[PDB]
Amino acid sequence: IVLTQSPGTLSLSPGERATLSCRASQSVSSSYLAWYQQKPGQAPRLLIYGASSRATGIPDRFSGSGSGTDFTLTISRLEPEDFAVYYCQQYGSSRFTFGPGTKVDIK
Repeated sequence: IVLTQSPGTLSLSPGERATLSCRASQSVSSSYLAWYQQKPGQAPRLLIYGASSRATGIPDRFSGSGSGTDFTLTISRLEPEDFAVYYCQQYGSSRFTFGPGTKVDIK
């Protein structure tokens, strides 16, 4: 399974909504699709698992949706601490690969 992500880079202001896409080349088994946030100098932190479950402690402004091959991460109202690179990962089959990332930068 190959994951692609779009956009590549997106610059927004605090308070704006970000809509991030992840597309899988084949259906993802059981909706085992996760999303991570990586801030500079840190390991990625899990935001969403099973396509639409928020991980423990993750605020409700992050939302994951989708099934099959098309997945979306929405950040409803960006806070300054949300500017980072966001990755999807499929863990339903084969090598558990990552998408190439979407950089969400401050406008």
